[PDB]
Amino acid sequence: ADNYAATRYPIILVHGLTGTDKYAGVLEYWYGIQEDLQQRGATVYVANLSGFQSDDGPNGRGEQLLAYVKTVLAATGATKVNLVGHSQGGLTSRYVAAVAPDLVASVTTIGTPHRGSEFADFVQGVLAYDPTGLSSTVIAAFVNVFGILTSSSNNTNQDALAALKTLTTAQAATYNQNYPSAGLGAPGSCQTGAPTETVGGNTHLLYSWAGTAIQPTISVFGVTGATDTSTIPLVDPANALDPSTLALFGTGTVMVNRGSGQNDGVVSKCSALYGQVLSTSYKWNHLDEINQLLGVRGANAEDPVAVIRTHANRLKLAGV
Ligand SMILES: [Ca+2]
Repeated sequence: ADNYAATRYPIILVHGLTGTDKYAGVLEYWYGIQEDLQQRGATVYVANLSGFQSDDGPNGRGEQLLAYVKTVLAATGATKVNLVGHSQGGLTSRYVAAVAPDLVASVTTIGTPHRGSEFADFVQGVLAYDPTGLSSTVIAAFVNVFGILTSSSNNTNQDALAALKTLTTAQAATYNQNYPSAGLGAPGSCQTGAPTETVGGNTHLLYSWAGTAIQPTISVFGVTGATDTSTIPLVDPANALDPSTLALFGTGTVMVNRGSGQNDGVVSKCSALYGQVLSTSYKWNHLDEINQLLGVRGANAEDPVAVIRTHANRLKLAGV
């Protein structure tokens, strides 16, 4: 079945925060996903945008993605593209679908903070505790450099503070006011919207899924513990071979303590709902979603590469 993932329109993978197409030009963001899709017949491109920036704005990643979609179409002769974004990438995809509706056939978001992340609120609140404010300046300086350093093309358009702000729950509400979508439920409802939207007379298939590895367990003294359901308790090799495993269980404990409920360490189930929700049950943390830390995942986590491949075929069967 070499035409299994052969969609009519090219697939464009869109990375999230800190991303690029290849870290330091060496490590692929979407680990092993592009080769797999291609060996099953797909025409796939991986966008390379600013790892730190807001999505809208003249200098934003949205404008960057639009320019890339256009060069992908001109290069291939295709008329539309299928947009598949992870994390903040899903927000960038929504920008293009709203701004150039004729050029998009579908939008799929994987663990996307459509309503922002409680963890971002947390980080912003912490930064805001310095009465001198130097903390922001120094930390930002350091993150922007890390951006320029790791970007495949050493993109200098990095703004750590703009990116942090845009992932907060307050900011994400304004974004949704600004770029509505029939795929979103009412703000505050923790419900999805419709499975499709018709903008400019152009129809888009909308899809989403989220990982909910981090589940709250018990609460005492107003303190709530959480468990990482992706792994076998204490003993899982992924706790050892992939340092993001324990790190996201920790950031995930902060969120559960900020009232976010199930999450993947950085995005709650409620914030991730969009269009046709295929599943919110995956036992994945935020990086398991893109087969991350060199394809390492807990014993209970589903194979993210198989999930993405199956979706490419679902797109094909839907006619896009
Ligand atoms: Ca992992």
